[PDB]
Amino acid sequence: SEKQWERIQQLEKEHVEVYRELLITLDRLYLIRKHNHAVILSHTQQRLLEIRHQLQI
Amino acid sequence: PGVADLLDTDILTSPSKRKRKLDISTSDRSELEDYIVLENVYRMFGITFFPLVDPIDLKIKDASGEIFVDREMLGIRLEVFSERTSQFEKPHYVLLKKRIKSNSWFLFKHTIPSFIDVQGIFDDTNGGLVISHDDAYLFAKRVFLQLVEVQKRRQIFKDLEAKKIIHDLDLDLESSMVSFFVKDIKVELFVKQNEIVSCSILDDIHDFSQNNKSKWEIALLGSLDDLELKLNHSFATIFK
Amino acid sequence: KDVLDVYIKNLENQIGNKRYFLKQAQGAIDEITKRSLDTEGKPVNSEVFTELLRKP
Amino acid sequence: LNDEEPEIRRLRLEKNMIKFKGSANGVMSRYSSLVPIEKVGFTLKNEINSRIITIKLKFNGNDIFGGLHELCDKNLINIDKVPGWLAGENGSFSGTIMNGDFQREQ
Amino acid sequence: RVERINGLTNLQKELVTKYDTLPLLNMNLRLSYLRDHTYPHLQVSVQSRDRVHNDGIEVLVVNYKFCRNTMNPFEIQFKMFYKFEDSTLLKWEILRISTNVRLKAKQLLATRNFQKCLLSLYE
Amino acid sequence: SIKEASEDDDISEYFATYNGKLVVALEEMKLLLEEAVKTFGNSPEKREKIKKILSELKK
Repeated sequence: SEKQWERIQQLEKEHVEVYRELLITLDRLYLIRKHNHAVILSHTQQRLLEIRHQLQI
Repeated sequence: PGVADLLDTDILTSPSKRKRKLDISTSDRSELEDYIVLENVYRMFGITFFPLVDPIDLKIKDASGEIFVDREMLGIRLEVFSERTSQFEKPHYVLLKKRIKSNSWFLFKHTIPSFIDVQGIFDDTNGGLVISHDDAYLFAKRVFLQLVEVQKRRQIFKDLEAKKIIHDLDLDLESSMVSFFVKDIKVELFVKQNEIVSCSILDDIHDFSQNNKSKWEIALLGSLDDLELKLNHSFATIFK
Repeated sequence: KDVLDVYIKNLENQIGNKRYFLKQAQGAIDEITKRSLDTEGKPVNSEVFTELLRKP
Repeated sequence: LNDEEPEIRRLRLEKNMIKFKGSANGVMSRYSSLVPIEKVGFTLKNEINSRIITIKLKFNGNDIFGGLHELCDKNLINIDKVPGWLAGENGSFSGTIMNGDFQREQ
Repeated sequence: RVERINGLTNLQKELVTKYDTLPLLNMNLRLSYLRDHTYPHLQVSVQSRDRVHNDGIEVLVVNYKFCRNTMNPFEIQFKMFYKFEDSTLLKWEILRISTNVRLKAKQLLATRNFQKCLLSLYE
Repeated sequence: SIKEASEDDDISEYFATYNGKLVVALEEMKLLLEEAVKTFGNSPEKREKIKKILSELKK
């Protein structure tokens, strides 16, 4: 019964960080659609969006 | 919601749309299903050929990225059936490799026991080497003959023990040495392949005579299936 | 045993679902590359990102 | 010669597991073979530039085929280019390899 | 990368990803070596495959036709009862025999076995 | 074979009237062929009969 134990913590691993770039990359789509030219943004706006991720988590 | 339109959540909406992203279709599985049942019916014969490839001799031409097999390999699978158990035994595998010089098959690896000389059977082939698939069939057919034959002498002796005609016995792998224990008298038999050639009664009783010993041994001689018929008649004379 | 096992199948159930979401999202930023004539662009408007922060 | 995902790393260990023992689970630590071999002598002959080229390999130890298994685990030697005789075939049979075939040496 | 190979798969993919000695999982290729080479001029047809859920007993009927002689082919129909759970099997009967071989096939029924009847008839 | 096919466990009358069954079948087959030939050439029927005879010779 221990075999599936170490199996799930790595499943806990490759499920959470990839959960994070799904957050950030999808946020680019809603930024990039209204402004096709603008993919760059200042430092504050990038990590003010990260604060939204922090509370959501 | 705006991004939700551009992205496609269709695979979530319909479970049938989730499957191939995760993979065998129901039609393909059903179309494949009859094949496995067909293969089992084909294995009923007992002699089959199956493909094989050596992981080490594989090479790539690098012109198109395809993989070609350097030395072809052919495998033979042998299966036997038992009457009393009504189950298939452990299959025996014989594997053949092709020489690169004179394109002739030679014995590479075999799981046949030691007392069956598959190497000698291979050399009996007319040219001393197998050329076509039909030539290999004769070699495969004959090995299956002894495998059936050696097993054949085993279940018949066990059948007598099951019927409680005789007492406990011990026999070897080839079933040549069989301990015929039925009553106070002890008998040992030297049985040839699917034929009884020699028998030996060891115990001597005071009423038992040497002249009786000679004719009992001759009476016990005969075929293996006819031993049981002669078994009741001979022993009934002792206690009559 | 199975309760842990059935839980295991629900790890990759959404993972396969959302890797497809990720590859769709990754592909979605690739029609926007050819939609835009130039990759470089002017800074995003302040009120635009305000709606982005508004979006939950 | 030029030389990580833990899903790919476990396959790398399993690939060496199959080659030297024949089964992923293994049949009887885990590095020991079914039957230990003490001494093996392999002679390899090949024809290059229309002449015979030979090399002699001598081994010594407790489990030579078991010992060669972990060398693949430590990535010291390549597992793909492992000959059948070196893999563990013909256990305790010291012979000479001629033109891709193994011959008993007496 | 990793690759999950199915029973039905491309031959080139199977050769590329194989690093162990085992029978090939490509089954269309497997039947080619078994039907075209091992037993030429033999036709095997499965009529139906029905399950008995109460006892888990499989019932199977199969027809064998020999194309050794096109002018005089004879067909034999077999019915067998699979245990479907163990390696045993319950019974076996012959549904029909072609009239041109019923006399010779009658002697095979004395053997009362699976492999002996099938192997001899092909031989 | 004959004993299972007899259904009455004695075949003396079968051997006795085997020949009679033959002759009666033959001469009624005579009127059958005569009517068929009178009706038509029966090339297909003749071919079928010849093929049946060939199959009988084969087995």
